[PDB]
Amino acid sequence: AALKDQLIHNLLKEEHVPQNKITVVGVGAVGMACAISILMKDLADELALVDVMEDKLKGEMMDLQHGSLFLRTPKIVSGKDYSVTANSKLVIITAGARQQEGESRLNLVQRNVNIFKFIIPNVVKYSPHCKLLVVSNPVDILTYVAWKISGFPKNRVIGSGCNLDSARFRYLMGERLGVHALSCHGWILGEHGDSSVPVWSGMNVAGVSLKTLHPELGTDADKEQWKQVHKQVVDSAYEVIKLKGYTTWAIGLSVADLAESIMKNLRRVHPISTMLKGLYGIKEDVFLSVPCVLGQNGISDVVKVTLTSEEEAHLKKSADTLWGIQKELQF
Amino acid sequence: AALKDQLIHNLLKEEHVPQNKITVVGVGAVGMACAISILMKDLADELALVDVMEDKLKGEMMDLQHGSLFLRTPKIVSGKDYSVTANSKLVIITAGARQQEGESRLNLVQRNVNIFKFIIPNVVKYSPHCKLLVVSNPVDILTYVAWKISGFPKNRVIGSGCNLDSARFRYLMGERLGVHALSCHGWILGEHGDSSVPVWSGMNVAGVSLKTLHPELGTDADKEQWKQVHKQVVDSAYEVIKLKGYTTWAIGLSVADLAESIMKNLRRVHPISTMLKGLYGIKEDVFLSVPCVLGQNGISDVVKVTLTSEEEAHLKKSADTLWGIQKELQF
Amino acid sequence: AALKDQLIHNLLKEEHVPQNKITVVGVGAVGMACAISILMKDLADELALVDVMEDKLKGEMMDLQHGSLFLRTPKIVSGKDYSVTANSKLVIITAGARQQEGESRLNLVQRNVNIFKFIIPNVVKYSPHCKLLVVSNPVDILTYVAWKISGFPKNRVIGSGCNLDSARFRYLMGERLGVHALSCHGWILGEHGDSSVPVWSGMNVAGVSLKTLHPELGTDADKEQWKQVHKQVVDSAYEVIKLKGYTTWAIGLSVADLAESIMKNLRRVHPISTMLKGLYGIKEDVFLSVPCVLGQNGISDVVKVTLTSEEEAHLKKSADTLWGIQKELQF
Amino acid sequence: AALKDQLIHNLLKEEHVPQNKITVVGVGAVGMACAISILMKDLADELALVDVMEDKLKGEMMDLQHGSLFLRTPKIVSGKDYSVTANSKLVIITAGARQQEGESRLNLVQRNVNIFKFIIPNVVKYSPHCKLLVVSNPVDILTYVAWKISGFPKNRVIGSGCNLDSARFRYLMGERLGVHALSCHGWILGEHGDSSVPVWSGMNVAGVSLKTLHPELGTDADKEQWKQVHKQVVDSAYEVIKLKGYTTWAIGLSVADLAESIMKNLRRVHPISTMLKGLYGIKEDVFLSVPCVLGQNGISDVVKVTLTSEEEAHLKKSADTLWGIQKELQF
Ligand SMILES: NC(=O)C1=CN([C@@H]2O[C@H](COP(=O)(O)OP(=O)(O)OC[C@H]3O[C@@H](n4cnc5c(N)ncnc54)[C@H](O)[C@@H]3O)[C@@H](O)[C@H]2O)C=CC1
Ligand SMILES: NC(=O)C1=CN([C@@H]2O[C@H](COP(=O)(O)OP(=O)(O)OC[C@H]3O[C@@H](n4cnc5c(N)ncnc54)[C@H](O)[C@@H]3O)[C@@H](O)[C@H]2O)C=CC1
Ligand SMILES: NC(=O)C1=CN([C@@H]2O[C@H](COP(=O)(O)OP(=O)(O)OC[C@H]3O[C@@H](n4cnc5c(N)ncnc54)[C@H](O)[C@@H]3O)[C@@H](O)[C@H]2O)C=CC1
Ligand SMILES: NC(=O)C1=CN([C@@H]2O[C@H](COP(=O)(O)OP(=O)(O)OC[C@H]3O[C@@H](n4cnc5c(N)ncnc54)[C@H](O)[C@@H]3O)[C@@H](O)[C@H]2O)C=CC1
Repeated sequence: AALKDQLIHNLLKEEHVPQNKITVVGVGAVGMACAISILMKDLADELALVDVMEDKLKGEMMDLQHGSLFLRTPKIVSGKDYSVTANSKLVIITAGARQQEGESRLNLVQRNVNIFKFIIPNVVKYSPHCKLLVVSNPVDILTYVAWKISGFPKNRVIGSGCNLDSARFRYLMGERLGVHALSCHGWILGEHGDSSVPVWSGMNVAGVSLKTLHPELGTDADKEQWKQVHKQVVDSAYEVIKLKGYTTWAIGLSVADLAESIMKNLRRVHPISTMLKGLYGIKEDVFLSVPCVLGQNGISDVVKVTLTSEEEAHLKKSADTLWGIQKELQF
Repeated sequence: AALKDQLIHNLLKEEHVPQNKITVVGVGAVGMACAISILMKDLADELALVDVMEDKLKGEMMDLQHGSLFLRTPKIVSGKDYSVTANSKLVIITAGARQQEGESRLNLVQRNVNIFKFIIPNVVKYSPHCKLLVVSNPVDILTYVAWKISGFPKNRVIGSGCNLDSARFRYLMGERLGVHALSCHGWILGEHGDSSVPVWSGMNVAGVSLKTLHPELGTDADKEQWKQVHKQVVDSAYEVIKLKGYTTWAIGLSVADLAESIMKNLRRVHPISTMLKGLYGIKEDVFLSVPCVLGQNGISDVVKVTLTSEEEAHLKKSADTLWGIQKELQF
Repeated sequence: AALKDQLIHNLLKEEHVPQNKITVVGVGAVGMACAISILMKDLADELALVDVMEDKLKGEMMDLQHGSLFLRTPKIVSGKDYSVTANSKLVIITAGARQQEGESRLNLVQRNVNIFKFIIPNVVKYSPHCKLLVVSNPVDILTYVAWKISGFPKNRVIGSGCNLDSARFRYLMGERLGVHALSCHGWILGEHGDSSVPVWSGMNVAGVSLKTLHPELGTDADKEQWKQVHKQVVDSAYEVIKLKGYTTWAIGLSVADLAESIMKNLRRVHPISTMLKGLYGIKEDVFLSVPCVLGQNGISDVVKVTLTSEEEAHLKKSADTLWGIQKELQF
Repeated sequence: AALKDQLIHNLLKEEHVPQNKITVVGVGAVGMACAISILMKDLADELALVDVMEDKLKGEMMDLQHGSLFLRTPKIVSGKDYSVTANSKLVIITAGARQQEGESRLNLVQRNVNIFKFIIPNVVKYSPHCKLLVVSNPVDILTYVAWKISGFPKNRVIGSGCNLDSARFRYLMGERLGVHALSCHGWILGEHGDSSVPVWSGMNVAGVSLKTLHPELGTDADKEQWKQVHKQVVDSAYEVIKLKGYTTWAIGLSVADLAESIMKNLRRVHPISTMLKGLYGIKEDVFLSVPCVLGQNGISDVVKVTLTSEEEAHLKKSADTLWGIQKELQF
């Protein structure tokens, strides 16, 4: 007898199961950039959002909601309570402290391990079967922390790790060479940030090995100084942060990418972080970035890059370093 | 080892159960345009094809698989045997006889009624929970035939109905008004074909009603002959068939559109073909195009349109053509 | 024998003129949301950003470039100098004066006037053939200021206007109705903000007027009370500002939809802000929101809606006050 | 009194020269597949079709137009007369003689030479400033012919080449490895068809060279017989034509991708067919596939792959044949 009723004759009794649901935890700069790129790539049929800052949270949800006319994600929901979160296929954690200008990512660790103690039990409790994508820094360490607190088998705990570093290196390499990044190939592995490993042997355009063409590639004999390029990758979070206070867009895009392979079962290979005890020389429970095949069940295989001898020693030190820190943590 | 086994180290016992599968039954002109459109709107993580022509079936599948670098649908499969169809969310039927130049859609009924006797029982054996979308002609009778045989509740059996009629209309309108079809509104309802009803009362640009502006919209004594725009719509199939032999591009797009609403659960309203017994002054169980809310459980609500005496008149006549041709059926 | 030349043989000397370039002026939350939305829709082959805050603007530029791999817009540039802006088809202004509390809303305007008296001449100098889209508030006055300063003909100076109020209206409408905003229609015309006009007669789903079904619509004694909806719509950004301190996402999505019409030449109707002396019984040089055909040459036609005469008055009385302000400005 | 003028107030008139136009010459299976793929990737604001069969042509145009509601290319036109082609940025040539009953090769080549002596002058006469993409077979010779009849600079005359060959190879590479083709790289170079060169040295996943991991790769004595894979790629059309009667989909998807790099100015590397006298030791006016930087001005740069003595041998040889057939053509 309502207006609505004179107009829509109903015929089917309404229950709901979201069929392709993503959750972003943390709606700060990174969480919101991840949100917008997911919405614009149509990866979900439900997006849920949680954060402890209630007003910001509800303010961001409405901003996004008022743009539904222009999206094809028919449902956007939010809450402090994880129930809004239930049955997500994918949950992205972007919650936590971030670097002040000058600050290392490692100084972040104690603050964000506490945050994780609280979040991860609540996520795995409403979405027992999700894939977890970890973005908060220091990301390898925090990926491990998510792994341990949750109980999940390890194909299902994923860290973004060097996906960003690698995307920045390919951006700088095309810019040097004058070719789109889509066409410059090249892998940054190991730890996100200070001590990632640039794998010079597999850099190429059109299958054309750059280091075979130019044997000094990335040493100190290099007159054309391709170390400065990795160095520029290393130093970019600091340079962006110093300029605009934080980084948001590049990681949002890079995270939407990772979700795409998850939601569409693509099986593309990404430099992401995973639990690699048993491989690359490593015996501790550490997360580092290595090329991983990513699809609807998380990481199911790992490509076995052929590393030089120092390159495997770079990796082993990071494994040593990460574990010394982890030894000390408490769950 | 194998090359593969030296390159990729496996971590996760593969075990594939499909998440967003679409199946297309009939790989003729319409089936294949649906396939390329669905593939290009990224709506499936898996596409299955069936047909009775083995060679044809497998050359179409191979041809699709080869453009696969430029797609984001990781698995394309086909088979004469319907087990390649198992667990599809949406099965689309585009199998059977089409019109020769000059020929009525309803003249194809008998040949295709028989084809559906073979086809439908096989679909619902492999995909018992699926939504069926019928494209084959006469699409309204065949929708009813798919529903009786299959035994599915009515929400789950959808005729592409007047979705294409409405979209030709909007196109011819915008052409006359100088404005994109996206911005010209107006509905064709009833039978997909000779007895579709133009709802002149609801045509508009921007909320401004066209028959109010110009009262002889839709009668024969109108100086600028707007009635030949619905003349043009019904004659559409017969003109294009006469020129290129069949129609393909427009149905595929139209079909991928409805496919989009279903897989993403948009809940848009389309003029599609549903069992409207009990609604719209109609007491027999026939299918015909009416505005329908379309989501992941199929059709859930119908919009009640205010039709005149005449508009309301044609429908039950549209509705009885199809009637008289229906309970007279051996299946 | 540097490395770029060892690998790549150059066959052509590159006098790059960009073909579908877009500029965004101001890189605050709003402008950086038009930017990422434009970038995600593959509308431009080059994106220029300008702003007087140098570091912020450089940091936002690199944050975007860093995500190049994931975008299809090969060149992003930035500077204080509008020469980076050269050759744009479309220029989007989101810049304006920090807000001056307890101060007349005519010092305020006249201050923006002062920003525009620098901005507008520079944009038009480097992009003579471009199209300006004004978003900065107060949008109708400032659109007027840009028309004045630039000297452009009126079809090429567009205010974002009620574009977003109406997306908001259709969101809240669908929500009350249980249907995608894509399928609800409804127009909010006039002055962006407190003084806008919900056109009740044009509100429909599937061509069925809601005013006619339930003819008390939008009334005070409309027990079923849809002025709520319109009030929500005007209260809309105070509430969001109150919660997150600004609004961005929905304006960026909204502006990116206008950009798409203009860039692809669609000729869809949007409720935007155009100079409409001569129409709607407005005799002053005033920008009001009306339904406009928008395409590659700006706004080329206007849809003449039939207003109730109280609707008319709101509009006339709007122009009266806008003009009372514009007339006191020094230019 | 006209309905159009009671509704729309016109604000400006008819300086209409399209900005991002594309023409497809030839509306057989391939022509139409390039057309649908271009339409669904939104790369043009106008699409024109040409062909000598007038009915088919008209009829395909119309089929497409009825699809407008679901597309965003507001304008589709067609005719036997090349004036509909005026102002194209890209012209795509898919027309040619139907092959015959094993007549000579001169004899196949020259009969398209004769079709091209009509088609090319007409295209350039109306779009003097365009890029030409030739897709017709034999493609490397018919690209030369097109370059020759047209007088264009060689950056602006491009052949399809081994683009689809490489695509098919990566697909098959991917099927063996369990990874999406997007993540498998390898390059088929030289002359299209059986004389093509699979460049074994640069095949890889995540930068790890298959060659170094697997020594006997692309050798006959190869236990795994990866060589049989380049065999499949070169046999692929014979086998697809043998099954379904012709090939369409994969080729049109692959041409739409070249189109995008051209229209969006991406400067990605594709293996396409180019005039390379002066590179790879080539001697005569001849077209061979080579990795090529593709943008808004055609091919501007070329990648120098390090080929084996034997591999240069295959390329230099093709160059000799190409030239032997060419030096006798009649123009
Ligand atoms: N892995 C990578 O490549 C990158 C990582 N990051 C990291 O992302 C993390 C977040 O960064 P931003 O968004 O820039 O900072 P931000 O400060 O804007 O947002 C942090 C958000 O998380 C929220 N939060 C804090 N405790 C919470 C809890 N218990 N539950 C829910 N929400 C909580 C805060 O309320 C705030 O809204 C930082 O750790 C930053 O280091 C940033 C960029 C790149
Ligand atoms: N609803 C609509 O608005 C439209 C409907 N159509 C209809 O679509 C139908 C298909 O037409 P086209 O695609 O042009 O025909 P087509 O003849 O090119 O292809 C039809 C395919 O049906 C297959 N087929 C026949 N029996 C089969 C079975 N038991 N299982 C699997 N496949 C079987 C054939 O082998 C053939 O490949 C026709 O009835 C035509 O009228 C066409 C355009 C629009
Ligand atoms: N009409 C609409 O729907 C809406 C309009 N807006 C308008 O958009 C504008 C942007 O809002 P926010 O981005 O939230 O503000 P914001 O203050 O964070 O940044 C505005 C940007 O303009 C820059 N700017 C100031 N003067 C400039 C100059 N002379 N040249 C170049 N850049 C200059 C500032 O430095 C600042 O980065 C506001 O004026 C607001 O009124 C905002 C929301 C909605
Ligand atoms: N090399 C490559 O990478 C590939 C090339 N191709 C080529 O593309 C075409 C594929 O064949 P189909 O799609 O079956 O097309 P088709 O050759 O069967 O039809 C194209 C149209 O050209 C028309 N035509 C003939 N002369 C004309 C003229 N003077 N002006 C305008 N139109 C004219 C014909 O009437 C015909 O419909 C073939 O010629 C083939 O060589 C096809 C696949 C791959």
